[PDB]
Amino acid sequence: LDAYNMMISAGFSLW
Amino acid sequence: SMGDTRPRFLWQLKFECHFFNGTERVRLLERCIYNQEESVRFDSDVGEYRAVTELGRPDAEYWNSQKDLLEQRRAAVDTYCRHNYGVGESFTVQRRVEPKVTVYPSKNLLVCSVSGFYPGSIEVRWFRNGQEEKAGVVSTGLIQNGDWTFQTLVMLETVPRSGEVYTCQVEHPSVTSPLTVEWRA
Amino acid sequence: IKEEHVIIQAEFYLNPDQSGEFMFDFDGDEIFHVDMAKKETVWRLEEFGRFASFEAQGALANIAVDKANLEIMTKRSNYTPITNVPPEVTVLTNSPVELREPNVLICFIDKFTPPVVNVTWLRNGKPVTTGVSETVFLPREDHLFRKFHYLPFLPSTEDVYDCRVEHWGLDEPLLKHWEFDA
Repeated sequence: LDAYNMMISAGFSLW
Repeated sequence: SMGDTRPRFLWQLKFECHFFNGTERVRLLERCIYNQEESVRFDSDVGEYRAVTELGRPDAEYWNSQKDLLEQRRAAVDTYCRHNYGVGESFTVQRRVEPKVTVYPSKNLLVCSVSGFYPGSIEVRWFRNGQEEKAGVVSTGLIQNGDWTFQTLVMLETVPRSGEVYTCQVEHPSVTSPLTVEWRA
Repeated sequence: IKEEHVIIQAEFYLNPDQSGEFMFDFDGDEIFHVDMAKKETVWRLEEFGRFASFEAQGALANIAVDKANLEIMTKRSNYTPITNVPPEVTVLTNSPVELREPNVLICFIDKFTPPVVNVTWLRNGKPVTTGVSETVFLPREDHLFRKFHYLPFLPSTEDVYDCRVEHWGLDEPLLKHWEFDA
């Protein structure tokens, strides 16, 4: 079956 | 535990794919929300992140310094939005569920109940001896049941007279001809 | 200009509860969510799982990033906590009620945040602890939440119902009453 794709969260800068 | 009054801190991330005329026009909005305030977003009509509040300014600056992230976001109207549109097209966009229509008196008020339909676009009209009635019509509005069906009540205030026939007519994409229910009193 | 459909991937992380959520929405209806305990995809309609797939592992990885981001953002805001917004509650039924014909009571809880709520069905005052379905927290454009709870039942004039809702934004438990007016 075809899969839904997902957007990946973008990490903040630690500093 | 009882007496839990500790402060709460909420972070929400939303990726919204907006589709206009099929997939001909597509817009991606990536939204970052702290508590109840959106702080930074990526809008595909812009092509870079923008601070929505001052507290999102660091992230917009940092993310806009990343060529990989930006290129991935800029491509996402195709690789994510259009992709997922096609994945679910047959059982979402093209989902059609026919309503069940019943008519019953409320205790001067005739109720047309239209139950269990999908999608939400529907026309529900009242007729008295074939003449459409508009002035005395009131509705619940469109009710989303949460289970991929809708319902509505469309009610007609009337002074029924013997021999009159009232008809509730429903037009909906699930049927090729209108559904009709009569009430004769 | 004419917006036909919207698909939303909505996720959240909440501290100090350590609660997360990951779901997809199509035109206001949930397509699926990831159960965070069982760590699996849960399709809103079971048959969707015969038509498409989704890999829940990537959802869980997003939740890890969301938790880290939340902690950074909490520090950056000088630990500004969320303002409670209390729910508004509506009780309805799946279809017009008929004596002893099976139906469903629907408790719709709307316009609230944070996404933590206690919802109890009461029949003649007594909690109905079993048989209740419930959705995850559904997103709103104002970034509040909504939620559905469902109770299959046999309508009777012998039985009154209350949907009892607790939330930090409420001064007392909110009770929405429902009776069968035969």
